[PDB]
Amino acid sequence: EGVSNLVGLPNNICLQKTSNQILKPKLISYTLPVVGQSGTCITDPLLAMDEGYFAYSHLEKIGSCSRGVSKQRIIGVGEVLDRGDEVPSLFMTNVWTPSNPNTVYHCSAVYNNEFYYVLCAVSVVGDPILNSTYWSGSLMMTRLAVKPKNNGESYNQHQFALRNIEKGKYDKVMPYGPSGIKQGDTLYFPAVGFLVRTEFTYNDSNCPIAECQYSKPENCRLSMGIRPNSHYILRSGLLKYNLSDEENSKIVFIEISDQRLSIGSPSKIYDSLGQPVFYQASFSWDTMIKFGDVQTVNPLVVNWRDNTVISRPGQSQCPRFNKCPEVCWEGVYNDAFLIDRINWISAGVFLDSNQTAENPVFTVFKDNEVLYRAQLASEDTNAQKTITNCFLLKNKIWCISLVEIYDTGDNVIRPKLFAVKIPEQCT
Amino acid sequence: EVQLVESGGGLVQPGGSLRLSCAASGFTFSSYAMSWVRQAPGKGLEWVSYISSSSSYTNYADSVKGRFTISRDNSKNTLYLQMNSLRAEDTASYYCARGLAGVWGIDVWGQGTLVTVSS
Amino acid sequence: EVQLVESGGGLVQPGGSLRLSCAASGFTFSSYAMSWVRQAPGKGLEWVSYISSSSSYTNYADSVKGRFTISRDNSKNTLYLQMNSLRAEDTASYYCARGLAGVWGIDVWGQGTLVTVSS
Amino acid sequence: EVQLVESGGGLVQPGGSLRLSCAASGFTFSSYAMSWVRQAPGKGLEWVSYISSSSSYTNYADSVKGRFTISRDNSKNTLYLQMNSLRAEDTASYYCARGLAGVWGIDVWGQGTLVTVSS
Amino acid sequence: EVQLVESGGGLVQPGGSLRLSCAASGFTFSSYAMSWVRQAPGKGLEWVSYISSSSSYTNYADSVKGRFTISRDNSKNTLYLQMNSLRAEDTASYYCARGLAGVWGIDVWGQGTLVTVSS
Ligand SMILES: *[C@@H]1O[C@H](CO)[C@@H](O[C@@H]2O[C@H](CO)[C@@H](O[C@@H]3O[C@H](CO[C@H]4O[C@H](CO[C@H]5O[C@H](CO)[C@@H](O)[C@H](O)[C@@H]5O)[C@@H](O)[C@H](O)[C@@H]4O)[C@@H](O)[C@H](O[C@H]4O[C@H](CO)[C@@H](O)[C@H](O)[C@@H]4O)[C@@H]3O)[C@H](O)[C@H]2NC(C)=O)[C@H](O)[C@H]1NC(C)=O
Ligand SMILES: *[C@@H]1O[C@H](CO)[C@@H](O[C@@H]2O[C@H](CO)[C@@H](O[C@@H]3O[C@H](CO[C@H]4O[C@H](CO)[C@@H](O)[C@H](O)[C@@H]4O)[C@@H](O)[C@H](O[C@H]4O[C@H](CO)[C@@H](O)[C@H](O)[C@@H]4O)[C@@H]3O)[C@H](O)[C@H]2NC(C)=O)[C@H](O)[C@H]1NC(C)=O
Ligand SMILES: *[C@@H]1O[C@H](CO)[C@@H](O[C@@H]2O[C@H](CO)[C@@H](O[C@@H]3O[C@H](CO[C@H]4O[C@H](CO[C@H]5O[C@H](CO)[C@@H](O)[C@H](O)[C@@H]5O)[C@@H](O)[C@H](O)[C@@H]4O)[C@@H](O)[C@H](O)[C@@H]3O)[C@H](O)[C@H]2NC(C)=O)[C@H](O)[C@H]1NC(C)=O
Ligand SMILES: *[C@@H]1O[C@H](CO)[C@@H](O[C@@H]2O[C@H](CO)[C@@H](O[C@@H]3O[C@H](CO[C@H]4O[C@H](CO)[C@@H](O)[C@H](O)[C@@H]4O)[C@@H](O)[C@H](O)[C@@H]3O)[C@H](O)[C@H]2NC(C)=O)[C@H](O)[C@H]1NC(C)=O
Ligand SMILES: *[C@@H]1O[C@H](CO)[C@@H](O[C@@H]2O[C@H](CO)[C@@H](O[C@@H]3O[C@H](CO[C@H]4O[C@H](CO)[C@@H](O)[C@H](O)[C@@H]4O)[C@@H](O)[C@H](O)[C@@H]3O)[C@H](O)[C@H]2NC(C)=O)[C@H](O)[C@H]1NC(C)=O
Repeated sequence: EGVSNLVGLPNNICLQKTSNQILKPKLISYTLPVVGQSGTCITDPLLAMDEGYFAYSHLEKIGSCSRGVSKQRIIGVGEVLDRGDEVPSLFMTNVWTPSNPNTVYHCSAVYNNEFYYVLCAVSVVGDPILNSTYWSGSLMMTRLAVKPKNNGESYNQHQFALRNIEKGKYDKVMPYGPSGIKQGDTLYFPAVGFLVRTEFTYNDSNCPIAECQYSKPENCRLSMGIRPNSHYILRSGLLKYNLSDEENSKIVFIEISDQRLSIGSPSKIYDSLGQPVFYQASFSWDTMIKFGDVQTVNPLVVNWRDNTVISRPGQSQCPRFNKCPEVCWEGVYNDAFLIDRINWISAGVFLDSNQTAENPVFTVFKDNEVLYRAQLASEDTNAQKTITNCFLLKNKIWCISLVEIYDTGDNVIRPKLFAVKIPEQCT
Repeated sequence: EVQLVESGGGLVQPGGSLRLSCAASGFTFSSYAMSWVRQAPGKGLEWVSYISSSSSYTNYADSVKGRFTISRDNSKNTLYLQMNSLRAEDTASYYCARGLAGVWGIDVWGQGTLVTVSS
Repeated sequence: EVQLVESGGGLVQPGGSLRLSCAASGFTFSSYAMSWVRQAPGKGLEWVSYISSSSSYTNYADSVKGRFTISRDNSKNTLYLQMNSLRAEDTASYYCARGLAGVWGIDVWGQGTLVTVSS
Repeated sequence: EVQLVESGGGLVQPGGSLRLSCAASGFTFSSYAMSWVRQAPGKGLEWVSYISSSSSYTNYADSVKGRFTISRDNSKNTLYLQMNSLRAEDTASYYCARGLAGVWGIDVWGQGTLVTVSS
Repeated sequence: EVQLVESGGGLVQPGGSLRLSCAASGFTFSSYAMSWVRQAPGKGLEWVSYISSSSSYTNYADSVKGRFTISRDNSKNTLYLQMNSLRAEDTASYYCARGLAGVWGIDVWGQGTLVTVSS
C-alpha cells in the first residue's frame, strides 16, 4: 500500500461515453472564515505531484487581482497521504517565503531523490513576459526537502542561484511551467525562449492560410510574438540541469520542434505510464489543445494530438474553436494528465465557454470525443487557470486538480483543489 | 466526521503564560501531523508551531521561535501549547489543523479559541 | 435574482440561547432594511426584530422587547439574531426579508429556518 | 408595575388532566413565593397549592392533597400546575399571587383563568 | 447479575437544585452501603456522599459538606441525592456503587449520569 504515480497496471476504467455523472468531486481545500474582508487576491498558482509529494506557490495581491502589489509568496512542499477511508489529500510539511515578495515570478518545480527543487525567475523590472527588454536574466532554484530534520540548516532550505547558461541563439531563458521531468540525475524544467524577431528563420509560405480566406499569410509570423511591432518572439522549450556534477550550474535550453510551432505558453511535461507526456498551452493562432507523448527525452519532439473537441476560450479576436492564423496573444491555461495509454485517455479541468471564462467543468476525453463530464461549480463562477494531476491510491487512479474558482462568501478568486476519482464502473 | 475541539484560555496580562489545548477524534492520532494556526482580525493565516507524528521534528516561526514549544501526547489525543512570554501582537484566535500554514486544511474548523493579551 | 439563505439553530432546551443567521447576495446591503419574521403553524406573520441601514434605529415587538437584539454586519452581508431567554411560544419558522411586518416582500422566501423550542 | 399573565383553559371531562400556567415579570423570581388561588361564583377565596422559593416546601389543601402537585421553574419565570383527577367541585377561576390564602395580595389580579369541569 | 440504573440529568443554571436518583436490584438493599462517586473528564475518582445500612451514619466530602445530603429509601430500592447550591466545579458524571471512594466496586458501572453546570 502506498501513494505512487501511474505505474504498473491500474484497474479498468470507464471506456464508454455516458451522460450519467459517475464522477465524485471531493474538496480537500476547506478554508477558514474570511471575517475581516479586504482587497485580497490569490494568483500565480503552482501544483506538481510526483511519487507522493506535492508543492504549491501563490502570490497574494492586496487590491486588483492583475495590476496589484506583492505581500507574500508562500512556496512549500509536503507529502501526500489519506484523510480517511479512501480519501487522499495533500499534507504540507515545509514552507518557504522569500524576503521581498515582488522579486519572484514564474517558478518551476521538479522532483528528486529526497528533495524538491523550485526553479524561479529573478527580475527587478516586474513581469518578465512584459518588460523583457531590460531583464537581466538571472535564475534562482530553491531546493526544499520533503522531510526536514532538527538543526540541519543545510537540509531543509537551500537558496541557490544558477551562474552559467548555455543559450545558443536565444537572448534570455526563464522557467515557464508548473513542473518538469527527471531521468536519474538530470532535471528538466519547462521554459520559454526569447529570440530576436529579425533573427527568425521562417518562410511565410508554410502558414495554414490555405483554407483560411479571413486570415492574412503573415499572421503566423505576427503571432509568434506578444505584439506585431515587438522586439522578441517567444519560443517554447525545456531547461536541462545535470545535478550529478555540481561543479558548475548548467542551464541548457533545448528548443521545441517546428511541428505546429506556436507562441510561448506555460508548458508541462510529466512521466505518465513510463513514457514522458508533454503539454503546451494555446496562447496563439491554434486554439485547440496541444497534447502528445514524448519519444526523445533530451531532443524534445512531441507527437501532437489532433483533438477537435477540447479547446480553451478567449476574447472576441480569437474565441474558442478557431483554427486559422490570427494576431492574438490570449487564452487560459488548462492542462490534462494522462490516465491510460492503450486507449490514450486523458483527464483535465477544461472551461466550457465561447468568449467567457466561467463554468469550470472536469471532462474526460480519449481523442475526439468527451466520455463523461462533471461540473466542479455552478455555471457562473469564473476560472482562469487550472492544474490537473493524477496519481494512484494503492489499487486505483486518483486525480487532484487545482481550480481557481470564485467563492461565494469570500469575494476573492480562491484556488480550490478538487479530488476526483477515475470511475472504474460506469453506466 | 472529524471533530476538532479547541480549548485553552484568554484575557491574560502582557507577558503571562497560557496553555492552549485542542483534542480530536476520528482519524488515527498515532501517526499524523498537528499544527497551531492563528489569525488576527484584519490579517490572514499565521503559523506558530508544528510537530511531526513521532515528535522528531518541531518547527516554529521567526516571531515565536522562543515563545512556546509544541508537544505531543499521542497516548491521550490532544494538542497542548504552553504559550510563554506573549505580547500584544499575539492577540488572535488560534486553530488546530493538519497543515503547517499552507492554504490547506482537510476538516471544517469547528470552534477555535480566542486569546486576548491586552491591559 | 435575489437569493435569501436562512440559517441558525433549533431543537434546543427552552431558556437557552440560539443565534439565527441569514446571508444575502445581489442587492447592495450597505443601505437597506432587514427584518426577522416568524410564523407558527396555524398562525400568520409575526415580526420580532428590525434593523435600519446605518444601524441607527432598532425596533422590537411587545413580546420580544427584551428577549433578543438584532445587529448588522454591513461589511459582510449577513443578518444575525442572538435569541436569548426564549419560551415555548417561540416555536416557529423564522424568515428574513425587506419589510418590517407588512404584507410586503419583494423576494421569494427561499428556505427559512425552523426553531423548535420544546421539552 | 407587576404584570401577571394567567393561562390555561377549562371545558374538560370529569376526571381529566389539565395543566395551568402563569408567567410573571418585574420582581425577581429567583427568591419569592407563589400560590394558586381559586374562587367559584358564589364563594370566596380557596387556596390549593403552595411552594417556597428554593422548592423545599410544598403545601396543599385537604381537598386537593393528592389531586395536583405544584412545581417551580425559577429558570424561566412561570408557574405550572398539573391538575390531575379533578371533579365537578373544581369549576372555578384560578389565580396566581404571592400569598398562600390570606386576604392579602401585592398586585392587581390581571385576567385570571377559568376552568370548567362539567358534562 | 447486579444491575445499577442511574438517573437524573444535567444542564442546569449555576446555583440551581438537582435531584439525582439511582435504583438497583438483586442484592438485598435493606442492609448494605451506598455512595455517590463522581469523576470529571481529566480527573479521577472523587466521592461526595456516604450512608450506612440503617441510615445512622452519613459522610460527605470537604467540598460538598453542606451542598447536598444523601438519603435512603430501604422500603423502595432507590438512592436519592438532593443537590443544592452547585457551582461550575461540579460538572461531572456521578455514579452509585458499594464503596465510599476506594478503588473498589464489585459491579460493572452501567450507564452513569452526567451533570452539567454551565451558562
Ligand atoms: C520597463 O522597464 C524599464 C527599464 O527597466 C522601465 O523604465 C524605467 O522607468 C523608471 C521610472 O519608474 C526610471 O527611473 C527614473 O524615474 C525617475 C522618476 O522620478 C520620480 O517619478 C515619480 C513622479 O514623481 C515626480 O514627478 C515629476 C517628474 O518630473 C517630478 O518633477 C516631481 O518632483 C516628482 O518627484 C515619483 O513618484 C518617483 O518616486 C520618482 O521619485 C526619473 O526622474 C528618472 O529620470 C532619470 O533618468 C533619465 C534616463 O532614463 C534621465 O534622462 C533623467 O535626466 C534622470 O536622470 C528615471 O526615469 C528608469 O530610468 C527607467 N529605465 C530606463 C532604462 O529608462 C519601465 O518603466 C518599465 N515599464 C513597465 C511597464 O514596467
Ligand atoms: C520560401 O517560400 C516561397 C514560396 O513557396 C518559395 O518560392 C517558391 O519556390 C517554388 C519552387 O519550389 C516556385 O515554384 C516554381 O518556381 C519556378 C521557378 O522558375 C525557375 O526555377 C529555377 C530556379 O529556381 C530555374 O532554374 C528554372 O529554369 C525556372 O526559370 C516557376 O517557373 C514555377 O512557375 C509555375 O507556377 C506559376 C504559378 O506560381 C505559373 O504561373 C507558371 O506558369 C508555372 O506553372 C513555379 O512557380 C514558386 O514560384 C516560388 N514562389 C515565389 C513567390 O517565389 C521560396 O523558394 C522559399 N524559400 C526558402 C528559402 O525556402
Ligand atoms: C550528467 O553528468 C554525468 C556526469 O556527472 C554523466 O554521467 C557520465 O556519463 C558518461 C557516459 O558516456 C560516463 O562515461 C562512461 O565512462 C565509463 C568509464 O568507466 C570504466 O571504463 C573502462 C571500461 O572499458 C570501457 O571501454 C569503452 C570506453 O568508451 C566502453 O565503450 C566500454 O563499454 C567499456 O565500458 C574501465 O577500464 C575504466 O577504468 C572505467 O572504470 C565507460 O566505460 C562508459 O562507456 C562511459 O564512457 C561517465 O562515467 C558518467 N559520469 C559519472 C560521474 O557517472 C551523465 O551522462 C550526464 N547526463 C546527461 C548528459 O544527460
Ligand atoms: C449512474 O451510475 C451509478 C454507478 O454507481 C449508478 O449507481 C448504481 O445504480 C445501480 C442501479 O440502481 C445500483 O444497483 C442496485 O442498487 C440497489 C441499492 O443498493 C443499496 O442497497 C442497500 C439498501 O438495500 C444499501 O444499504 C446499499 O448501500 C446500496 O446503496 C440494490 O438493492 C440492487 O440490488 C442493485 O445492486 C448500484 O448499487 C448503484 N451504485 C452504487 C455505488 O450504489 C446510478 O444508478 C447511475 N444513474 C443513472 C441515472 O443511470
Ligand atoms: C459558440 O461558438 C460556436 C462555434 O463558433 C457557435 O456555432 C456557430 O454559430 C454561428 C452563428 O452565426 C454559425 O455561423 C453561421 O451559421 C448560419 C446557419 O444558420 C443558417 O443556416 C442556413 C445556411 O447554411 C440557412 O439556410 C438557415 O436559414 C439559417 O439561417 C449561417 O449563416 C452560416 O452557415 C454560418 O456558418 C456557425 O456555423 C456555428 N458553428 C458550428 C460549428 O455550429 C455558437 O453559436 C456559439 N454560441 C454562442 C452562445 O456564442
